[PDB]
Amino acid sequence: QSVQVFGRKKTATAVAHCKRGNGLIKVNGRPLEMIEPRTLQYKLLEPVLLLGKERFAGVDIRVRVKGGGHVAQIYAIRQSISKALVAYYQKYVDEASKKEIKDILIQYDRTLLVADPRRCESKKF
Amino acid sequence: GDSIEEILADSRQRSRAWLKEDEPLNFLDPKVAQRVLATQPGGFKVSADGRLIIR
Amino acid sequence: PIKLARVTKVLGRTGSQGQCTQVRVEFMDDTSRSIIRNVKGPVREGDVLTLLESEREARRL
Amino acid sequence: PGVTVKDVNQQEFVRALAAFLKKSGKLKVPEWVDTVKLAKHKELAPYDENWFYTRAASTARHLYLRGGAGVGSMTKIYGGRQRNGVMPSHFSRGSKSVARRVLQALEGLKMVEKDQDGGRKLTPQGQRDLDRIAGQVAAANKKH
Amino acid sequence: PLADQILAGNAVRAGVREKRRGEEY
Amino acid sequence: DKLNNLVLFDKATYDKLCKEVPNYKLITPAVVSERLKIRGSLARAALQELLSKGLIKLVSKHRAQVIYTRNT
Amino acid sequence: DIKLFGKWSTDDVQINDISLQDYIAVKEKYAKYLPHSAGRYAAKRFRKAQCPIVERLTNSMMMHGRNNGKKLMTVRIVKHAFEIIHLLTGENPLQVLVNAIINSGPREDSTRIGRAGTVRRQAVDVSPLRRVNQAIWLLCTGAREAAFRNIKTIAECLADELINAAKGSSNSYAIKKKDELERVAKSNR
Amino acid sequence: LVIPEKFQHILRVLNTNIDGRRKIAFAITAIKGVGRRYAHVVLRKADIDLTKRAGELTEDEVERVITIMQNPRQYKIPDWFLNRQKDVKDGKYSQVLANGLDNKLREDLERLKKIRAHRGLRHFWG
RNA sequence: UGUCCUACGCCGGCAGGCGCGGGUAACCCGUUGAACCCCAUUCGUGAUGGGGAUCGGGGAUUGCAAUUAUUCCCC
Repeated sequence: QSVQVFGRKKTATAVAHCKRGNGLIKVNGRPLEMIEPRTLQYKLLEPVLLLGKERFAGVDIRVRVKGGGHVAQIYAIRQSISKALVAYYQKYVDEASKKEIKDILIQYDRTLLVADPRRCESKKF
Repeated sequence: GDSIEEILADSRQRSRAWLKEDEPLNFLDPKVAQRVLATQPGGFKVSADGRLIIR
Repeated sequence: PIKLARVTKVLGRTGSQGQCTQVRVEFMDDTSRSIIRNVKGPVREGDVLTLLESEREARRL
Repeated sequence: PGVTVKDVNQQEFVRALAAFLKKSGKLKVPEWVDTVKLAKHKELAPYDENWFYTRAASTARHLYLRGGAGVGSMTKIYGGRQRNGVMPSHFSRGSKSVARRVLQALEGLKMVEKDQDGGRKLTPQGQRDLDRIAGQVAAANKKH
Repeated sequence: PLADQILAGNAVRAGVREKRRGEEY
Repeated sequence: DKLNNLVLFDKATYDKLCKEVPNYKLITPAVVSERLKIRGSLARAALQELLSKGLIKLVSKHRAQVIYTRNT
Repeated sequence: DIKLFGKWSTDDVQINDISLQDYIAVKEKYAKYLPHSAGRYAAKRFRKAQCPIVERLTNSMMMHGRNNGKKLMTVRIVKHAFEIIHLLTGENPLQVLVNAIINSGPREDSTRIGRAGTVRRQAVDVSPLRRVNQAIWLLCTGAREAAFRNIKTIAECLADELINAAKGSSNSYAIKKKDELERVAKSNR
Repeated sequence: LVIPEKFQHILRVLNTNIDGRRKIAFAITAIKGVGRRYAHVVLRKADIDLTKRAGELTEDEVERVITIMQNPRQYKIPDWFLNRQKDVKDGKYSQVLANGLDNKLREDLERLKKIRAHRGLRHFWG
């Protein structure tokens, strides 16, 4: 049993797969702490630090990203990690846990669950 | 073909899909085919009596 | 002496290019004095203003 | 349970892999190593005198990730920005002979062989070598 | 009225001007 | 006017570094060179000497900015 | 506790000015880890008042053309600026920053009007939002024109600008530019 | 480190002054005929540590720099890397530095003037 | 994007040569390995390792033909 979600930015699309495990997070086969722009390391670690290391201990997430850029991928990774957990706690944990996760995760930053509807504007003759 | 909108009508391209984003989307849900789509989402004169005027 | 004032309502924008707005203020030490002032920049109700001299009422057409 | 290439810092891994290749002494270093720019868009020659080993190490690491890469593919990896004088800049490839002579040099180390469907890949003995060195990378960094 | 005319000439007109400038699927 | 910053330590200023620089509350290549009037190439090369001798704590290492501090 | 950069706490920051409470937004709800958020803080009037005060600092150092776009470099600078401010002074670099915004705000300004040739000035008061918009601008142009051609790194020009402004010293670009704006406004009542 | 007791502030090389404060890879570029690219391979063939300034090089290693850059071909400096290739008069490969650069340039000017080519006439008139 | 886009092998330091394949194309180029960006090194306020014009010598390619430098590369 597992849950398959997505999160997006301008063009950087992510897909996340979460199932039972011991608490490892991988992106494109690499750990969460080896993703290349180390200045924005906290944006990758925000859903882990807001919720706690204990809350992620029952789930293993593997994330794949394609497209966009260096910071557009980080904003899509952090979205689909948090969105994978709120979907996993809904279907296989009681809704009281899912409501309190979705509560504190929106009051921090609204882009962890609801995507940013901003895309490049076209040009016409 | 028989709904009210379809009958009262004033009369590459097929691979396009619209994801919808609520509860977060799960691709491994058995009812996920509901949340993907295949197409686009989303005059006469009146008398003083109120009767229509047709010509 | 420096004086602080809280605005009450925005009367409208004045100036030739509309670079100022005219706002009615009320004080903090005593809520009786209500003078009229001109300010530049974005102003809304409830803003607190620092008035260098609280003697003259501003005026423009 | 064993660590792999992807689980460690790629910058620390190249410094460890090039230090491994230099200590072996079996790489075939060409004679014009001290007198060439390794791209047509460079202003100068490499600052490091032992630039051939770090180029050799970065060749093996890139072949581990996405195999089947030829000379033309590796000049595209190592290309950069060519500032064309007063004209706007463009993207230019690397130098093909430096990329080729590395792949010949890795073949003499018995680390790289040709691929039947394209360019070059890693030897089964080659991948045994790189995954071992990632062990010393994580032991001296993540365990300190 | 005189007082209406004076107060209109002392305050600033404001109000009406509409400036026209500027996901589920 | 024009700067004639020294490229190598003379005897007078080398002593001035080894008894005064480890008590500034801030040690940086750029703040050393403004007051000791030396080039920035040696201003950072003098500090890795002091770091190896253990006279200075390191705060941050970066390719753009390096920040140093007193011991106590 | 949600800390800036993992090591700066927003709990102890006390804003001394009554007028600027609503607009200097660094307290328990606006405490973020990083000054990068990509938030839509300019789609509505007074939306940017709720933007955190350090993110407004990094957006204003992305200035003069060659640096337009590079925000990962400016958050690098404000990270190094706070680690220098802790070194020189010894207290919270957020406390030094909010003292700088208060002391660098012009409390009274002047406007230029003229009917035909005769261009004269009238002194008007400054809204509490523009007291912050002018304060961030003066500190960022203070540090930019401070170095620009010497060996001083911008990380330690920006630290030496924020420290001087919080002290109220006349060595600041911001304090010297604020006072001449005050001096013109006094002469033009 | 400190100034050595035999440090040179100004070095006299090929009848020009070479500044001793500048690094050896780029102080050599003060003489004409060598650049950032030629002087790097010359110091590589001489096996001289490039971290050294131009001032603390002793009389031993400064003279083998000269016999390398005046005579490059016997130290495997390749034929394409030299500025003076096949001459018009005596076709051979060389690297002209101090006054040979100005004399060869002057000679290439008056050769085009004497034959009255277009390129030589427009140099004269311009 | 295209029957002109190119993969791969060999040679040269680079421009560039020789050979052999894929693709009328969500099929090959192409998991379009783009540049700023990110991390380390050297430089240290100096018309400087900023800036590249204008020049000298040589090499290569397309063209009936390169002179008044077609274009590209090296010093």
